[PDB]
Amino acid sequence: KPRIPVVWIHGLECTCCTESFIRSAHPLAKDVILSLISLDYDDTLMAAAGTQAEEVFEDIITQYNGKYILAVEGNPPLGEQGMFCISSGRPFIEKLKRAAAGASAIIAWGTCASWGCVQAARPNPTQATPIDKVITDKPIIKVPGCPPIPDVMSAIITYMVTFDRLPDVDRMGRPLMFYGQRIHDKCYRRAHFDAGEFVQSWDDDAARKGYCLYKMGCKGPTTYNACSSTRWNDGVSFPIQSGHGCLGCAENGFWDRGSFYSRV
Amino acid sequence: KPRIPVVWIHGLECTCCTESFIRSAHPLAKDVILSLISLDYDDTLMAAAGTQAEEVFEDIITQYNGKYILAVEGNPPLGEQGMFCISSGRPFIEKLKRAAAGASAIIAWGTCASWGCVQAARPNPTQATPIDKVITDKPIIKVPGCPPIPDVMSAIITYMVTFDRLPDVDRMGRPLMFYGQRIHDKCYRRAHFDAGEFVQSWDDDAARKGYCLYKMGCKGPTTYNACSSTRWNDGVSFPIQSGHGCLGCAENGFWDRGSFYSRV
Amino acid sequence: STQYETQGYTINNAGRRLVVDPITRIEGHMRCEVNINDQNVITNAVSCGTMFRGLEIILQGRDPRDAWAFVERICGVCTGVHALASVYAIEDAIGIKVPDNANIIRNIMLATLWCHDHLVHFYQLAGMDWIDVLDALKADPRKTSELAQSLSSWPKSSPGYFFDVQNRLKKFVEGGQLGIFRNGYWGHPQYKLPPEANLMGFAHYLEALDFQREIVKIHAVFGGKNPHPNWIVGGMPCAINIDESGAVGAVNMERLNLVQSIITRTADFINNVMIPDALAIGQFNKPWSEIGTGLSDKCVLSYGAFPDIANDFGEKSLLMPGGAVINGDFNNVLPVDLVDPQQVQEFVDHAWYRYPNDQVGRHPFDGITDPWYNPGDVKGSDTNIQQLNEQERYSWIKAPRWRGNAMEVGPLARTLIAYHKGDAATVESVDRMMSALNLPLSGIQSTLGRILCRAHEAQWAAGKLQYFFDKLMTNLKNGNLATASTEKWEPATWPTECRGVGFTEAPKGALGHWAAIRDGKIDLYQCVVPTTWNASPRDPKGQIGAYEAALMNTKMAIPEQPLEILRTLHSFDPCLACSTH
Amino acid sequence: STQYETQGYTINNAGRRLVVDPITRIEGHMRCEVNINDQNVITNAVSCGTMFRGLEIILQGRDPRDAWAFVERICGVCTGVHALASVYAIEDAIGIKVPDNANIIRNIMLATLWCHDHLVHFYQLAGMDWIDVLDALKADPRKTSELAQSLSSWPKSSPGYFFDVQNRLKKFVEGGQLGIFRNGYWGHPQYKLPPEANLMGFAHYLEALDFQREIVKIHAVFGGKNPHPNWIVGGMPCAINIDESGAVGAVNMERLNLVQSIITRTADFINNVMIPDALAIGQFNKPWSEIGTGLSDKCVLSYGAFPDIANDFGEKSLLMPGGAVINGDFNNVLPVDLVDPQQVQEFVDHAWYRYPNDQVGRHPFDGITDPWYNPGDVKGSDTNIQQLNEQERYSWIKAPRWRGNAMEVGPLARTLIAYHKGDAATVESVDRMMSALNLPLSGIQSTLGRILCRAHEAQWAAGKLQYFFDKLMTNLKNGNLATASTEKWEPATWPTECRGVGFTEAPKGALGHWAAIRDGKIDLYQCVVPTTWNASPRDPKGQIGAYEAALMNTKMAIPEQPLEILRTLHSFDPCLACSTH
Ligand code: SF4
Ligand code: SF4
Ligand code: FCO
Ligand code: FCO
Ligand code: SF3
Ligand code: SF3
Ligand code: F3S
Ligand code: F3S
Ligand SMILES: [Cl-]
Ligand SMILES: [Cl-]
Ligand SMILES: [Cl-]
Ligand SMILES: [Cl-]
Ligand SMILES: [Li+]
Ligand SMILES: [Mg+2]
Ligand SMILES: [Mg+2]
Ligand code: NI
Ligand code: NI
Repeated sequence: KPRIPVVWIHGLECTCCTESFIRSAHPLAKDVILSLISLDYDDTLMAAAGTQAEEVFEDIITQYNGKYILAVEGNPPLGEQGMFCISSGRPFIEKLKRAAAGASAIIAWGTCASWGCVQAARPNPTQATPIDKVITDKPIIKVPGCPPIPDVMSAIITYMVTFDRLPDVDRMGRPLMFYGQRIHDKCYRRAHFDAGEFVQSWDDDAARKGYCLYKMGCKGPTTYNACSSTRWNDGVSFPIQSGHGCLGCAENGFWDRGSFYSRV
Repeated sequence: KPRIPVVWIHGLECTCCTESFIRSAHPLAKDVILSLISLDYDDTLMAAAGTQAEEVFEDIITQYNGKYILAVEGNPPLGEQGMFCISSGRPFIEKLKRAAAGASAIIAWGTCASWGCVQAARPNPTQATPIDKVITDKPIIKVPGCPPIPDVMSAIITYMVTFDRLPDVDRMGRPLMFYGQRIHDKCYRRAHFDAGEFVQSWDDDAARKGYCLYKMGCKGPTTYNACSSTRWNDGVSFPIQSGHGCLGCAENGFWDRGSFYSRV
Repeated sequence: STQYETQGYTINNAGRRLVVDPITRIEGHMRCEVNINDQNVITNAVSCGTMFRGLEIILQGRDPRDAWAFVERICGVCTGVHALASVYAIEDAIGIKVPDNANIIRNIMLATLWCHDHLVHFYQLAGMDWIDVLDALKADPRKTSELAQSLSSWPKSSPGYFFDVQNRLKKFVEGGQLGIFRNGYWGHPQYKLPPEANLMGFAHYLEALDFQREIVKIHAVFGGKNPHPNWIVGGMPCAINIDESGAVGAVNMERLNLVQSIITRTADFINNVMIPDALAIGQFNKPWSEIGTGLSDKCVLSYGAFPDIANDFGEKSLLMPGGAVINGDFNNVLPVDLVDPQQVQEFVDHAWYRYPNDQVGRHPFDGITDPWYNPGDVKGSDTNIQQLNEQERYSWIKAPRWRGNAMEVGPLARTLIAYHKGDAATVESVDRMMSALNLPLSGIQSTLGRILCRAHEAQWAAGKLQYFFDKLMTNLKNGNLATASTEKWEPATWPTECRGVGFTEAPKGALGHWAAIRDGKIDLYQCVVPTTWNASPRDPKGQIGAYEAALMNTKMAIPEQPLEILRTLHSFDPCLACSTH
Repeated sequence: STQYETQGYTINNAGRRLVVDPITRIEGHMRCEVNINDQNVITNAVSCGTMFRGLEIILQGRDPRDAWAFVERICGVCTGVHALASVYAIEDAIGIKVPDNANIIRNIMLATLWCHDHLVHFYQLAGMDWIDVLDALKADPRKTSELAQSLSSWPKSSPGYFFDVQNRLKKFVEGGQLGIFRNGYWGHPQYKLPPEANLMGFAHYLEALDFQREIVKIHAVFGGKNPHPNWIVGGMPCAINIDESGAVGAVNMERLNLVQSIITRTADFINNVMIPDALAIGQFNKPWSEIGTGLSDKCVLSYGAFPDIANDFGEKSLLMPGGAVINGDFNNVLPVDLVDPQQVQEFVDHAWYRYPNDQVGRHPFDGITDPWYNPGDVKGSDTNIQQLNEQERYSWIKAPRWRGNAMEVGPLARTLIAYHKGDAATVESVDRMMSALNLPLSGIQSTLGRILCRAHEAQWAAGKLQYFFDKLMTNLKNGNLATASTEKWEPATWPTECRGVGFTEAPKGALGHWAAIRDGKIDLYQCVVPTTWNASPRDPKGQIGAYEAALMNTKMAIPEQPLEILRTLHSFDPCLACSTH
């Protein structure tokens, strides 16, 4: 039986969300690509380049008009007439608009596509702009994080294939399943927060006992994600477990909320 | 280069600690057996039986007198002159004392060897007795839990091999590395405990959001172990993560502290 | 010395007495004694459970909701099966019906345990009876690769792989620290595999030791941990949340994806490693299709298991058939009723227990567990058993009978019941398996048959895991998330007095828990466990149990080296902690 | 049209223009244009970075302690290396020395990233230039098994395995949904592997896609997550506790055990899968030892990496050597000083930036990042480019030079520097590799050589992972646990004005971050990244960068199918987000 067409495009980005996706432990990204979806365009992985890649893009968005999922990594820059990000000699934004017009639904992978991420941090030299300020007539599912958790990305994809519908979202368009609760509301160091048991300098005795990272700038109290529950890299760790406070990397504007080491 | 000799004996037990040991993810139990120790006696896994197994036991404790680690799973019963547990026609306690006399140190695996576990629960029909009430002249490391965590078992073995010393222990003989803190002091549901957000009946809306299990009888607040941090089965879960309160299974006398569903 | 006739056997305790104590590569504590005649053939066999803990006594006075957690600790090998039987028994007593997802998840827990228990038993417990590990050092790695590739599509077959495994074994042995291989039976004439098959089997022993840890990740997802996962009366505690806020605190799509990944890998390992190895052991050891028949051509018992209709324990629901055969009449598979006082009864005239009348058998609702260590004259002392006295009390295991008949339980028993009830999948699988070996159907009623049936069951259970997972996902697609019924959670809702039976097919065979509740507490809790049947001592008629029968009439090549005794006992997967509880 | 001479090339833009935009199977955005003569030979090559974000502008005014987290997001492929260069730069500026275990763990993070990046590049990015995936459907599974087993001890080689892989590919393409294989170059005459080697390589593509996720578990232990782990100025935040209360809150023996398990598996995969596949691509594609030389026989550059003596960045400390070769004189490996204003400079006369004088180069402590999109007289228009004008500004990539010379960086560059400095392990490895191919040492200075060196480096880094792990455990055995220096953590402890250089060898080559701190804030932060060097546009002398030079003089079989262009560009592992930052 045919697999759901997916077109994956890349604006200004660092490719972390693509790398996250391929870390998926269950299902393996191999099995997502071979058996669950038809990944029909993706600059990172596809054989074709140049005019052969342009032909794939055109062929898929034409033949599967109205029927493909558009995955977007990164964002369009409005500066220099969009030519801070060029594809096939034209502004990236034109490729984003063409791909968006034929899509059934749009997944905004990562904080870049969702909100702006590092290139939109002050002073935003390129005028990098999240997808939902350019595409205003299509369902957009925001999957924020820098990058989002590998097994969250694959679980969102399996949900859509298995249940044949988009995940239910909060008022910001984030899937309730993984973004409904704050990091701090499922943090294994919360006992120490509640007791006033804090790391005060790196590698102090508190740090060596896994005390709370609030006074070291942890932004877990204002960050919605699944890092303290689902965790990272097949459950191996997450930022706080390995001794660094949450940066707040799933939240809009997290680069410009003051130092990562200044308290929430 | 010779590997440290280990003699593993079994009193009254269910064999859960042996099963837990073979679950080890890192190092694999295979590599512990082939590369890290010489597992020279173990009724569950050894080729020899009967007189051939008695020959191995006698040869190893004689040849390596003073130089082997004795691992003990289960416990001796003092009832019926010890014949609630019979080894080569004689009370198990006799084999325990012979093995203990030649050991450099003893690992008491599990709540059975450490404290008593289920056979010692009221009314203790066999007079099941923990190892440290019988063997009083040897170092005994208690590794409690029903069973202890697989990767905790293998980490204690690798510590002893790598560092050539016993783990440092608390006042009850438990390794500080894995038993120094309570389950409730590293529990990812502690935010809900602090907020008064409790499961009140199974599968209620609170249970479906991962609220705290205190009112369902969780004994995390009085239990020392690594289940809420290291977790179980290669980090996949632990009791509370899958929706059941801690039973208290690492603590002495946990079967007789009231109903598992009565509050701490 | 004496002689008497029972069940077609001549029980004769003349001749040399051999003692095997301890039995190793089992769970828990067992002693076996035999007598052999001048042709080194067993004419008497004595099965002895050498441990007791008293869970039936400890359960008195507990809260019925807690019982599962206590009785789970009957055994860490068949971990979970006693918890399942317990929640079934308490739900049967009170009158609780669980939601469909709880039933499906319980079936997943049980199928997971079947896969894990059968695989570890094949390799780590029984395998070294069939594979001469030290002989693997003589194998040619290229011929090993060729053999493996002829039997399976399994990827891991390169000559360099088999050379690396062989070299690891060589370096292990070279310093004389042979560990679990020390003082083994290596080179015994009953080891019949060629060196290449020994090296293939040894490589797979190591692969299975690694892989088995992954299977129980399913128990960790739904049950928190393995060994000894968690359960509740009323369903399971693993609340589901797929598409709502807080799914991070519940069984969500990521958790289910983990379960699916394990199922696939579990089927792949069993189908391409364990199944071909079982058929290879059969190909090289065909004479063992005629050894250790015991009661398997006389009397076999299954209660049945895996209710596919939630809260329906009837024949149309159970995916694993129940029934009994006696007197070798496989054309009349009889129905089993665990409430009927004339069906399951336990005797103690040859066991270390007190009854008011030791000449009668007690149904478990009339059960008594009053320990009485009384070995009589054992040619030593009460604390030095040199020879058990099988004319009197000789075991901590009670003697279960069905309508007075001594029965075999377990994979071979279940396979014969399903085959003779005309289960299509079973008939086709068994006929194809025995055809592949160029053996008659009767060859399954043997020590080799017990091993082949266990491998067949691991494959069946790996298939059923996917079936159950798909059933769960269908319910979630339809918005049916419920995992617990709590209408009768509170003791004020229970009957003042009630009783119930929980039953299933554990990996070793028919399991039952009989519970009576009074005034909110356990008044009586009696367990009859598969190894209790199989390892049973004698009854007032002198009838012998499954192990004693299977050992009768067996030739031993070398009396002092009990390889043939170990092969047959290990073929039943003895679980002595289960048997005694 | 114009023609000029530079570096032994005739740059001629007469004749047919070919455009490749987008370049795929890279990170980020690249455009390439070439001119080809009547003989289908490239006479002109144009490297264009088609993205910019401006991290150097964004970092102004930030707290130096935060800088690593911003610049880490230069790239998610080489994730971590910019964080490492950043903490090195800030520590160099302020005068911070980290504890030994922090340095060892940073070396582990870098070695982990080398293994991961090199493996994924080999299979997922470059592999399909060499392996004809659709030709794998014609292979014989038994001949594929025989080939794989002739090359490697790797276990996963059974005929059934290769059949199963082949059938998965056959099923994938059967619905006409070819996904990433659609409209590829399959059947191009430059595909030289036989069908069995295609199927072997395709099977390994899938094994590598699965296995790469495990490598980065080492990043998750020490750095919390991958991609984009966490770091600190002063060391690492992953406090260690082996034997004290609360070790469950720190890097403990169980966490170190997980790291060791990953190291062994990573070495085994690289040594037995990637290494033999790289040699097989060499054996079937020997002509590519003479194609794509570019600058690799003229000018190569390494800064060096992996300081083994904590806080010592000198030649006696760095385990991966530094040095520069110019003028093709490999007898004169020159020392590199990243503070010397006459050594590293960047030019922008051919890039989209403003300088006060675009005819001179600026050392990064004098760097300027003032973006100016001015493509001038293109064919087309400024928002619809048909042809860049390479006689004016044509890229978002600045043009770095070393003492005015255009240099190649990356695995081939490092291999040549280490070989010609007499590093014993490098000389042995390279000699054994080129002996196995029957090729002269000059064969490494090529497109094929860049791939062979990358595979050699993955093996080197997997070995170093064990070395560093063992050093860490030696410190812990000695009671040396420290992972952070905090005496200069607070801004009031810093110099009011200071500057520093942080440098390393990222997987793609020489990386530097130049930072100036004033009044507690970043005053200047300039990055020069390895793909900045390799993908560089021209300078005021018209000197071409490594990509443009490696493309010069390349024959194309089919002008409309850029397979040869992709082979040579992919051999450098282009990271365009890195190049532009
Ligand atoms: S470490 Fe961060 S998320 Fe966790 S309890 Fe402390 S402040 Fe909250
Ligand atoms: S679930 Fe148990 S251990 Fe966790 S916070 Fe609640 S009471 Fe404490
Ligand atoms: N299987 C199993 Fe254990 C036994 N006998 C139980 O029940
Ligand atoms: N490696 C890598 Fe990325 C590039 N170029 C960096 O630094
Ligand atoms: Fe995966 S591209 Fe990486 S920067 Fe923060 S989300 Fe963006
Ligand atoms: Fe591992 S034997 Fe299992 S009962 Fe509680 S520890 Fe005991
Ligand atoms: S920094 Fe990001 S990865 Fe999770 S812990 Fe905080 S949201
Ligand atoms: S029941 Fe035991 S396994 Fe851990 S969570 Fe509680 S100590
Ligand atoms: Cl794109
Ligand atoms: Cl943002
Ligand atoms: Cl023992
Ligand atoms: Cl206890
Ligand atoms: Li320094
Ligand atoms: Mg009983
Ligand atoms: Mg720069
Ligand atoms: Ni059991
Ligand atoms: Ni990069």
